[PDB]
Amino acid sequence: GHMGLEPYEISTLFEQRQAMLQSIKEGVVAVDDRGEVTLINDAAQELLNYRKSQDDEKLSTLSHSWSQVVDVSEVLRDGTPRRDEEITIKDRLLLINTVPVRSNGVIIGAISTFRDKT
Repeated sequence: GHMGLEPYEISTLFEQRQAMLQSIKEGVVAVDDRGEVTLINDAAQELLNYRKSQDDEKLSTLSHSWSQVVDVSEVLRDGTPRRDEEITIKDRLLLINTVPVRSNGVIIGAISTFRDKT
């Protein structure tokens, strides 16, 4: 039950360091309007780390097509968040969604969210 944990006091940020360090880190890629993947972030390249031209392309695949696609575009059109989906190949829920950067009005461009374990 309760044996002894002195560090538990001084180590108040410790528990936060593990939580804050966690974060999302679901790849940072920007797609002009559609899924135009021709620009990768310096941080996004660190994840994969292979080539400078290859990292540019070879992305956006699990977008999932539907009838009422216009309903999806509404998410990016307006500065509104997005929900994630669980398409898990092996206990690794995959959520491919396009969210728009926060702003105070008109917003252009869209970000591509991808979850790949490698």
